[PDB]
Amino acid sequence: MEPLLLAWSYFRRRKFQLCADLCTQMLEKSPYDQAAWILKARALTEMVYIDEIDVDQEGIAEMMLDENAIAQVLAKALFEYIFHHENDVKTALDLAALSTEHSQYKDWWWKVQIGKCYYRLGMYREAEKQFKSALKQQEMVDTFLYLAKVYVSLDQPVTALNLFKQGLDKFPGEVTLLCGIARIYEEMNNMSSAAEYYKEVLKQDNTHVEAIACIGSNHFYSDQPEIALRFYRRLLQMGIYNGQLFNNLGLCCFYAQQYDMTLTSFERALSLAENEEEAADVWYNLGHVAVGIGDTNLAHQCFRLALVNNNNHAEAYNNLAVLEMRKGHVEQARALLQTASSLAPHMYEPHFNFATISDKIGDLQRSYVAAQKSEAAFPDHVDTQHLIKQLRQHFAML
Amino acid sequence: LQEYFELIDHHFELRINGEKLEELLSERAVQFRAIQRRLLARFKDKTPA
Amino acid sequence: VKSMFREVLPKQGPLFVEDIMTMVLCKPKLLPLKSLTLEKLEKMHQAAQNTIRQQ
Repeated sequence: MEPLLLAWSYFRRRKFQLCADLCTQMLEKSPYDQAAWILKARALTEMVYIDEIDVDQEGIAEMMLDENAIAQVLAKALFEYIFHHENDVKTALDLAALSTEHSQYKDWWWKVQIGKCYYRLGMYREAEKQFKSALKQQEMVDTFLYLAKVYVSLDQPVTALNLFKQGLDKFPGEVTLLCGIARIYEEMNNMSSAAEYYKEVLKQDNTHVEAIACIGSNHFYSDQPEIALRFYRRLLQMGIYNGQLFNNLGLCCFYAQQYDMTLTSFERALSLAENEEEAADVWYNLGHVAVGIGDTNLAHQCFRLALVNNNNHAEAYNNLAVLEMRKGHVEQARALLQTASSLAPHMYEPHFNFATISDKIGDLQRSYVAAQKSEAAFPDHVDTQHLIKQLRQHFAML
Repeated sequence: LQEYFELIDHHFELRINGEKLEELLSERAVQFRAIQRRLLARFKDKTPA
Repeated sequence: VKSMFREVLPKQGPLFVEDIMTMVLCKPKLLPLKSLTLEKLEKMHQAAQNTIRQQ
């Protein structure tokens, strides 16, 4: 029959919305057809289907979004599957447990799926005993991304290492394993041993997008702003065309001293920006350009427009009120750093900068608790340790 | 101003009793969130729970 | 006699003689590139507002 074939042939070329209506057009022709019932099911599944976490691949982060280069460096089986886009985990778990007792082996898929249901809720240990048994029978790449996903959320960075060197020698040269191992090294900031693995996901597989930025960002910091451009002009030629990339392409050409593409790339980045909170960050990076040419009147209204397009931009409140202290507005500056700190209770830069305004005045009590948090949020700073010992001589005696 | 000073006190003591009935509910809500997390760590459809 | 072109540069610079305690700025940030799941999940959720804007 031509309707049943055209329904199945629409699923093969994944014309999904043209498939579900034509399949349910066959639904009233029968009391129950098992083939159309699962096809109406499975074409409705793949409309939206995401598996992993929001894995948004940064280039400039260490802890709670901090910057860098001033710190350092049967047929019911798919009927089960309709519950997994609806995320009703417990209801699916009954017929999952019903069917695995119906056939109590030869189903590693049902073994790893029930463990995925347990991780979807929060049953950590019950998942951790579940799909380990499936790995002892079957060699599958996603199961290594299942054992070594729950263990990192269980916070054991050495138990992630053994799986990422076990399956790497049964699936040699595999790509997404070699990206999973260099992603936990950036969590502990082990970039001595992270960026060698990201030189392997670029050795073979020379177009993986999320390991092109995370090398082309770790060269823009630590003073290779020309090599970091080469990783970003190549990422343009794949043809992704975001607004975030014309920001990063604008910054690398300026610091590499290439003054042609340095600023047209920002005007294309001001346009085609999605949210109103997003065009703030392109105005903010434009401010660091404007400090570089020396124009402060220009620079004063670049952070301001970043601030009126988005309040609670904590990196701009600090950055605007260094330009104020250059002019003389002390009480104006000391309130912006006062509210830059309360928006970012990390990120040492307002805390230390409070304790060189409030030290020149003479208030050595608030200028201690200021330069207290500029030690706890970033130790091994130089000019904090030349300031606490400057204050602790005043506190003992004359 | 003397009779005014009586009303500012028992309002403030009612604020003090307002500051006394609040901390007992919070830790028992911390007890209430701990018992939910004890449930969801345990609530599953098999034997040992 | 072709050209002089002698513009003698000083060959010396203003060396520092002490450090000064100064105020430093926040450093410029490179924006992250969102993944193809985050690009899909935002696009789906952005259309989820317009279908509830009419209903």
